[PDB]
Amino acid sequence: MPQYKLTYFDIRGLGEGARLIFHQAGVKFEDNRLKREDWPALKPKTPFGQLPLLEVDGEVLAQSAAIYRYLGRQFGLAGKTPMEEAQVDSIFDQFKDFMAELRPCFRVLAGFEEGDKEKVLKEVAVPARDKHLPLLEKFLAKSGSEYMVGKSVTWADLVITDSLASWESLIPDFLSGHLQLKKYIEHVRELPNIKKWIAERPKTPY
Amino acid sequence: PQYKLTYFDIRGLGEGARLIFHQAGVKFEDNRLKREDWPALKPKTPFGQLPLLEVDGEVLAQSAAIYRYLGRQFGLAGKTPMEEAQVDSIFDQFKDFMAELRPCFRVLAGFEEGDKEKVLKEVAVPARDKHLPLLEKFLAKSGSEYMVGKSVTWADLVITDSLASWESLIPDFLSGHLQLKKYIEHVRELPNIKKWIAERPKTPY
Ligand SMILES: N[C@@H](CCC(=O)N[C@@H](CS)C(=O)NCC(=O)O)C(=O)O
Ligand SMILES: N[C@@H](CCC(=O)N[C@@H](CS)C(=O)NCC(=O)O)C(=O)O
Repeated sequence: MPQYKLTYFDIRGLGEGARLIFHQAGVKFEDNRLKREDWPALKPKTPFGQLPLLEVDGEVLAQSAAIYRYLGRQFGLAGKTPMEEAQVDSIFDQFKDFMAELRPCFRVLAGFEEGDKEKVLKEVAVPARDKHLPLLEKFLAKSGSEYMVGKSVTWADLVITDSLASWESLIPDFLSGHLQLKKYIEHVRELPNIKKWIAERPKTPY
Repeated sequence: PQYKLTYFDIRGLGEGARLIFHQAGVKFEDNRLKREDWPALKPKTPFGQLPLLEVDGEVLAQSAAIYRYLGRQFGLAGKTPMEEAQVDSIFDQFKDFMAELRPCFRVLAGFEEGDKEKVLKEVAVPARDKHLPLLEKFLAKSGSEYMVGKSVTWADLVITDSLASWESLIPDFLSGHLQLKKYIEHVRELPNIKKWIAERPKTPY
C-alpha cells in the first residue's frame, strides 16, 4: 500500500506517460500539476533541474523513462520475463531515438517559435517519420499480437501510442502509409481505463 | 547461456556491454564487425543499427536495454526496485549530457569539417558546465563511492568509461571536478575493469 505523487507541468508531455501507466493499472496517485508560478522555487530543489518527478513514500525519482519502467514493473506492465522486459526497453529506446529527431523542432511546428514550418517538415519531420515508423511497425509485426511485446499491454505501449497520437495532430498524414501502427494506436487507446482517462483528462495543447 | 555481443571495432556504445561482462567475469563472444560485413547485416537487424546482444539465439537491440538486461542478470543493476530505478535515472541524466556532445564528436575529432574552437565554446563547455555538477551532486548524495548503493552498477561502468574517453576531445574536460575524477579512477581501479582496460584493443574512442 504505497503512496504516489507525480510532479509535472499542466501539459501532457513527458508526464502523461506516468499518468497513463497509473490509470491503466487503476492505481491512485497525486497528479500534482505544477503552475508556472511555482516552478522557479522547485527547480533548484530537484535532482537534475527538471520534471517529471515521481515521489514514492517521500523518496524522489527523476527522469521520465526511469519513472515509466519503475511504475511498469510495479504494476506488472513491464513484460512476463527478463528478456521480455528488455524487449520492452528496446522498442521504447528506438521510439526515444525517433522522438530525439522531432522534439527539437516541436515549437516551430506548433507555431510557438518563428520558423519555416514547410521546410522543417520536408527536411526534418518527414525523413525522420519515414525512417523510424517502418522500424516500429516491423517490430510490431514480430509479435503478431496487438502489442510490441507479449500478448498484453506494457508501459511502452501506453507511452508510445499516446505520443504518436499527439504528433498526428502536429503533422498531417504522420501515420499515413502505416495502418498497422494506426490500428495499434486505436487498440491501446480503446482499452477501458485508457479510454476513460483520455475522455476526462485536461485538454492541453501538447 | 551463450552470450554474443555484436558491434564495431571501436568502443563507442558497445564498450558498455563488454565492461559489464568483464566485471561479472562472464564469458561472451565479443564479435567485432568489419565495415565490409555491415551492409549485409544491417537489414537483418531489428532497427538497422549496432550494438546487438543475442542470448541463446534471441536478439536484443539498443545499448541501454543491453546494459540494463546484463546488469540485472549479474546483480549489477541495484539491490532493490528503487535502487534499480535510481541507476536508470542517473544514467538517463548521463545520456542527456551525451546527447549534447555526441552530435559534435566528428568535428571535435576532425572526421568532419568545422570550427573546433567554436564548438568547444558554444556547445561542449556549456554542456559540461551544466551537467557535471548534476552528476557530481548525485554522486555526493550517495555517500558511497558509486552513484547508487554501496557496490558498482552497470551505470557506473558505462559512465566512468565514457567520461574518460571525452577527456581527450575536450580541453580540461574534468578540471574543476575532483570528486568525479576520483570516482572515475575508483570504478576503473576494480580488478576486472583495470584488467580489461589493459587487455582491450587500443582504439581512440
Ligand atoms: N530527460 C528528461 C527530460 C525532462 C525535461 O526535459 N523536462 C522539461 C519539460 S518536458 C522541463 O523540466 N523544463 C523545465 C526546465 O528544464 O527548467 C526526462 O526524460 O525526464
Ligand atoms: N539508440 C541506439 C543507437 C545505436 C547507433 O547509433 N549505432 C550506430 C553506431 S554508434 C550504427 O549502428 N551505425 C551504422 C548504421 O546505423 O547504419 C543505441 O543506443 O543502441
